Parts: sequence; structure tokens; C-alpha cells
Amino acid sequence: YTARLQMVKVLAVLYDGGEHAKQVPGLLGTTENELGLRKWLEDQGHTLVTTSDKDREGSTFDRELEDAEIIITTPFHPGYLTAERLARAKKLKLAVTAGIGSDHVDLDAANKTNGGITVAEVTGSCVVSVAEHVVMTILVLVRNFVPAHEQIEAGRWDVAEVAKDEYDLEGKVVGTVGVGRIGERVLRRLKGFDCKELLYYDYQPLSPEKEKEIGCRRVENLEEMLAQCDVVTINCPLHESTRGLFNKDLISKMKRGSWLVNTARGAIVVKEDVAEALRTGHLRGYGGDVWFPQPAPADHVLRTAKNPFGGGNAMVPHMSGTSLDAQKRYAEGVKRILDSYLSGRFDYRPEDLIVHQGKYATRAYGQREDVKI
Amino acid sequence: TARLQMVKVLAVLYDGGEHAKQVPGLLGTTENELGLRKWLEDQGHTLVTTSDKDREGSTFDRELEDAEIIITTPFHPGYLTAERLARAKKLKLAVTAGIGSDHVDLDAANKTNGGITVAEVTGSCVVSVAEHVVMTILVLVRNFVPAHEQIEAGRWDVAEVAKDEYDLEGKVVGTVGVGRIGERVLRRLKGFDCKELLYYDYQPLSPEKEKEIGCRRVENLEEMLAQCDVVTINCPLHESTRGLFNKDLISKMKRGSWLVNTARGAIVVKEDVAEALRTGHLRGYGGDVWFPQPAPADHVLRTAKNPFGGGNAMVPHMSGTSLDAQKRYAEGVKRILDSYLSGRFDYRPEDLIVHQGKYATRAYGQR
Ligand SMILES: NC(=O)C1=CN([C@@H]2O[C@H](COP(=O)(O)OP(=O)(O)OC[C@H]3O[C@@H](n4cnc5c(N)ncnc54)[C@H](O)[C@@H]3O)[C@@H](O)[C@H]2O)C=CC1
Ligand SMILES: NC(=O)C1=CN([C@@H]2O[C@H](COP(=O)(O)OP(=O)(O)OC[C@H]3O[C@@H](n4cnc5c(N)ncnc54)[C@H](O)[C@@H]3O)[C@@H](O)[C@H]2O)C=CC1
Repeated sequence: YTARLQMVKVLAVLYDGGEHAKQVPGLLGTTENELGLRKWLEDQGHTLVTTSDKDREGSTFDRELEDAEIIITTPFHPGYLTAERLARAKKLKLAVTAGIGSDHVDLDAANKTNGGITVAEVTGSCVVSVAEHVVMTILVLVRNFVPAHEQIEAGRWDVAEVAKDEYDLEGKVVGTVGVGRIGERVLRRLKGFDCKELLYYDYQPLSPEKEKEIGCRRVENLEEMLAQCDVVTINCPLHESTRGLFNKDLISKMKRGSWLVNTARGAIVVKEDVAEALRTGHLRGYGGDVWFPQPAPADHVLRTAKNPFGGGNAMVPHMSGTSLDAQKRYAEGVKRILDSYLSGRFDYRPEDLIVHQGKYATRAYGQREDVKI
Repeated sequence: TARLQMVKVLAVLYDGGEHAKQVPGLLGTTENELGLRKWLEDQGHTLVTTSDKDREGSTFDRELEDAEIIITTPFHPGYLTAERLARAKKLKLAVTAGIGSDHVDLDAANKTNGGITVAEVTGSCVVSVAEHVVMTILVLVRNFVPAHEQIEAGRWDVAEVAKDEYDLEGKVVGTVGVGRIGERVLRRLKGFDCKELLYYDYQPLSPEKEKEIGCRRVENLEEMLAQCDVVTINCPLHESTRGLFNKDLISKMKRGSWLVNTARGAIVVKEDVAEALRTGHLRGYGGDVWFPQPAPADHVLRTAKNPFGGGNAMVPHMSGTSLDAQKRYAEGVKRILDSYLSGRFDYRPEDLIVHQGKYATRAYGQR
């Protein structure tokens, strides 16, 4: 016997589904459907407050976080837990990410907050979804789909106009920054396309057995990998050493006319340096689903920046990790993490923990001293 | 062997305009002529190239009357109708710069000038297309197009586009045709962990390839359609595939399924695809092929949508004319021309569609 925790205040910050969340009940991660948690929490005597109002001065988020014991966020509409907000979150013990990537929490501040809060996410819930979105985005860019589709819809016909930037993925070199759950799954899906080579850069390598099974090669230096690739995909977390990593200087190490894909986090790239590299034709293409901040401001430059030929943009809202198949998995995973806390067992899956008991509980947010697994 | 002399070659290709000068790799254009001009002229042959192929009294219609070799390309097809073949008094060889020779009336070709040779560059485009299929499948399944439009219009609503966003993992994909393209489609889908990979073809894969790829042969086309989330069409256009994907056959697909067609436009009935999208029987349709080509400016599949404003991943006929493919089919056309002009007639058998008055392929129907 362990005594369950009692009358726990849960705050969820999710995106509004409006009428969509009634047309399609599969939109679990919405303010309407509340990850299917409400009855489950209420039957135990806990309380749930859900909001999408998270950015403005005096937001519902800012009011409710002051006495929430558990805060659920979602990367697709992230309640930013800044040092200022954590300092006001007097009751906070557990911050759960409905999805993957907890960089919208100040993790260093979380470690110094209320004796060190637990920051957990649903590891593996979104990873296939994102890896497929990567391969899709790589092909969309390489085969110059977007301007071709626009030509059709506008009632025009000019095959040369869009074939002149159309390549095959076969015989191209593809590198991944990060070979964790997503980066390894990207390479697994690119195996069948007979790329000239599959490269990776990561301070946590694949086993030799997995390198030969997939057919990929570890590059020890990031700039040396960029110089060899036709395609680069970013699949690492956002932490101090990856914030603004893809600046003008690093992008200039990519090949002229290369393709860049970023489904990881917006703030890993410098948005003005991506736009200038596309506009001068150093990049042929940029695409992905992640932005900083989110929601992306209406005038964000990567909404509309193009290569010199009028193509090269394959951006979408932050959706790959919130496909209807991913939402079923991270909704179930959030309930599992909540049960670990509310039971008083604190029997978390170790791979779900980002920070815990005042220390980083992961090796994936930078190379660290003081990592306790 | 005595070489043939002073041969009149006619090429019907697409115009590259300024594009074919920005990008010299656009070989399959009227500007760059597949890199053939000097090669032909140094042998004493002549080349006439045009993109003018549709109107009454077109350059094509004038020049085909005494052309001995006609080069066409599927991306801008000189239609060799029975009427035109009847006037092509000197025609001996029709070469397709790419793959798919259905723009030639092959039955008429067999009865023309003692049976003309119709050859194409087998294998030149097949990876290109297979990549384009998987791309199109992901674009539809993941609801990319309206999501990209939302971003470019300065809007932000994740639910609006996530409500029709699925993963390809755990879906059933079926190919109509498991030849060079359909087999390469399944080889690219293997790493996505689909629930099952199916095929329908009267020429099966070997057991060893079924086990290696991890796919299953379905004996009946309608029974395969009933089991699939996604359907891709990878067969040639011939009498038994023309209008195959009509309302009755599409109604055997699952409600909310996705249909890809990189094969040939005329294999689908365009009004029946548009109606199935309109009512939500299909979630999506996409591909690069149309009938006729150029696609009329009002073709219904330019603008047909699902009930949510998505589900259209159409492009012009480009997948087989990627810059990597053009290098391969340009080299292949030169090889086929050398077989004829040398007087050896030593064609690769797999390049032959009709020859010596007979079909030379099993892939244009069971004969
Ligand atoms: N677009 C979307 O919806 C989603 C995006 N994400 C993002 O993807 C990131 C990675 O996800 P997973 O692969 O599941 O996590 P993971 O923890 O399994 O793998 C990440 C890898 O990145 C490596 N890494 C860290 N810093 C790096 C550096 N400077 N250079 C190279 N590699 C570095 C780590 O060592 C680790 O092997 C997430 O942290 C999140 O930011 C994940 C899921 C949803
Ligand atoms: N979008 C593009 O740029 C391109 C499109 N294509 C088209 O795709 C077609 C196929 O290309 P490949 O795979 O290289 O040809 P292939 O000849 O290697 O294979 C075609 C397969 O279709 C099968 N087939 C014929 N009728 C069928 C039916 N009713 N049902 C099921 N399967 C049937 C054949 O038995 C054969 O196995 C070409 O004939 C051409 O129309 C190919 C290249 C370029």
C-alpha cells in the first residue's frame, strides 16, 4: 500500500479545436476533448482547468499556474514556463508535455523550483509521425512539388518551369543532426530510396549493429557532415548549445543548392539567416512544421520566403507530432505519467523524464556533468 | 553492316523557353534536343524539332508525313493517332523519350508501313516515379497541401489541418501493377511499417521478392481495393485500363481513402474522381498525369477538393522528367537511335512495345 495524492489541481494548456474538435473526436489534444482526462481525474477527486489562453499579460494560464500542482502543456500550442512564471507556480510539482520536446519549460529554472519539479514527456509517442513528415518534406523539396502544385491550381501548364529544379532523392547524400528516436527512424525510411549515403552527427552514436542494419555512417564533426550533404535534417532537442545553431555561418557550410528540413524546433535555426540563404539561392529549399514562438506570428518571414525561382518553401503549422494517430498515443501516455504521480508511486518510465529531483534525467539536452538517470 | 543514310528524324518535345538556358540539364526540350543534334548531323541525318503538336495544320502534322524516325516524350505527347500514322508514309521507328507509349495508337502502328517499331527507354524514369508516388501518398495522408496554404496565407490553426492528418504507419497500401515502378514503390514503403503492402498484377512478383519486400498478391482488383487505405496506380494505359477507375470501381475503395495516379490520366474517369472527392468518399487524389496533355486549363482535377478544402496533390506531368531521369532517357534514346541507324536493329528487347507487326511486351494487357 502507498497512499494516493488527494484533491490535486491539474491545469492543461491545449489548442482550441473549435468546430473541428466536434467534426473529428480524434482531436484529443484540444481544449474541447482535454486528452480524455476529465472524468478520469474528477472520479479520483482531482480538478481540471483547461485553457488555450496562454500568451497575453493576465492570460488564464498566468492566473491558473500560481496554484496548479500539475501543469500539462503541448508543444503544438506551448504554455511557456519561463523562470518568471515558475517563480509564481507555488504549488507546481509535475510539468507533463502532451507530446515530445520540453524546451518550452525553462528546465534550469525547473531544477531550482519547489525543490526541483519533475518535467516529463511521452517519449516515443510522436517519433514515427515526425520521421514520416521529414521524409515527406525532403521529397516535397527535392522534387519541387509546391510550385508545381500551385501552377496546376492556377490553371497554367509549363513542365520545364518546374522540372528545372526537380531532382530525384536517389543518389543524394542525406545527413541528420541527431540520431535518436526520430533521426534513426528517418534513416530507416530513407533506406529504401538508395541515397548515395546516409550520414549522422550525434554525441550519442548508433550501435555498430544498427549502423550496418540501416546502412549509415557517423560523421564526427557537424561542419564536415554539412559540407558533404545534399539534404540536411535537424532532429535534435532545443537546448542552450542548439539554440541558434543553424545561423548564417553554419548554413554557409551546407552545399550551394542544398535542402534543409527542420521538424525539431524553430529556435534551432536563425529564421532571418534561413530566409537570406533561401533568397540568394544558397538553399534550394527549407521546410518543416516548427516555429519560434508558437503560434507563429502572422508576419513570420518563413511563412513566405522563397528561393530565386519562386519555390523552396514547404512550411506547415506545428502539426506533425499531433497527427490523429500520434494524439491517441500521447493522450494515453499523459494519463500513464499522471497515474505515476497521483498514485504516490512516482514510478515514471525513466525515458519519459527530462528533469527530476533537481537534476537533468536525460543525456539528450546537451553533454552534461550532473546527469542522474 | 551498312549504316542507314540521310535519315529524317522528327522530335516532338516541350519548350523550355528561358528555363532551358538557366538549367542546361533540361535535355528533353526543343532547345537542347536530348543532346542529339550534332551526333545526328555528323552522320548526315537531319533533325526537325517542334513543340507545336495539337492544332489543325501543326508543325507535327506537316513534318510527320516524311519523317523516318519520330521521337515523342510523354510529358508533351505528339499523339500518333491512326489518322496521323496513315499519313506518316516514311515512318519506321517511333521512340518515346521516357516511358509509356500509349500516346501512339499501337494497334494502328502494327498495321502501318509493314509494322513500325515503337520503342521506349525502359527503366529510365522508374525510380523517379516511385519516389513521386511515396511523396504524393505522404502529402495526402499527412494533409500537407492545405496546411502549407494556411501558413502562406498568414493564418495559424493546428486543429483545422490536424483533423485530417494521419500517419502512414499502420495503413494498408495497394499497387495496381507491380512492374518496375510498382515494385520500387513497395521497396520505398517497406521502411514506413504499413499494416500491409498489397499488389494486383497478372504478372506476379517472385516468391523471393514477396518475402524480401514483405508484400502480398491479391488475386481480385476489387477485393484489393476494399482492404486498402491507400491505392496507387502503376500500370500502363491500354484498352483494358482505359477508364478502369470509374465511379463503380472507385466505390469499392474504402470511404476516406487516398488515390494516387502517376501512371496515365486516362486510367481514371476524371469526373468520377472529382465526385468521389466532393462527397468525401475519397479523402485525396494526387499524381502528375492527365488526359490529354497539356491538361486543359479548366480540367476538373486542377481544382477538385475534399469537403474540408484539401485532398488535391496534382502537379503537371513532371515526375519522369526530373533532371536525373532526363540524363538517363536522353542516353537511352541515343542508344535506340544507334540500333536503328547502324542497320543492326539490335534493340534491348525490354525497350520494345511493338515490333515487326506484333506486340513485343506482356505489360500492355494479357495477349
Ligand atoms: N515536430 C514535432 O511535432 C516534434 C518534434 N520533436 C522534436 O524532436 C526532438 C528529438 O526527438 P527524439 O528523436 O524523439 O528525441 P531523442 O531524445 O531520442 O533523440 C534526440 C537526439 O539528439 C541528440 N542531440 C542532442 N544535441 C545534439 C547536437 N547538438 N547535435 C546532434 N545531436 C544532438 C541527442 O544526443 C539524441 O540522440 C525533440 O526533442 C523535439 O524537440 C519531437 C516530436 C514532435
Ligand atoms: N508519371 C510519369 O512520368 C511516368 C509514368 N509511367 C507510367 O507507368 C507505367 C508503368 O511503368 P513501369 O512500372 O516502368 O512498367 P512495367 O512494364 O515494368 O510494369 C507495368 C506493370 O503493369 C502491369 N499491368 C498491366 N495491366 C494491368 C492491370 N490491368 N492491372 C494490374 N497491373 C497491370 C503489367 O503486367 C506490368 O507488370 C508506364 O507504362 C507508364 O504509363 C512510367 C514512367 C514515367
